[PDB]
Amino acid sequence: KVFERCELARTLKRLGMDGYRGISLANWMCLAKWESGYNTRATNYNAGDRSTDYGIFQINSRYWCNDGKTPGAFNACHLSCSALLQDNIADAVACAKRVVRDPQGIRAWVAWRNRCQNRDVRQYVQGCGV
Repeated sequence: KVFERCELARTLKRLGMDGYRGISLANWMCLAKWESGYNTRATNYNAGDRSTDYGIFQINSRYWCNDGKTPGAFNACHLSCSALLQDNIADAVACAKRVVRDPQGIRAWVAWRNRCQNRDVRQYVQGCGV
């Protein structure tokens, strides 16, 4: 599914993402925007290290989900990477929360540092009623 901006903002809020571990909804929106264009079936194989990024937040298989084909990987979210390719983002949200419980927080995603960190992200949630 390709979410529309405000539709996604409310979906995330409903799933408890607003201010989760101090991360505003606008930040999560900026992440999803740059990671996948709000696309849940988005995928990216990393030929360099044999891992694959999955879903709306482009979560990596080396440490977060199991796809069975990434060498010496871990499954911190205890989910099949397939769960991150669903139209329903509940599982992706649970995993995204798992990611930020670690030291780096929202900084785990380099795209966030590149396109959201120290930026004006107010625009991502404006007019959405969140």
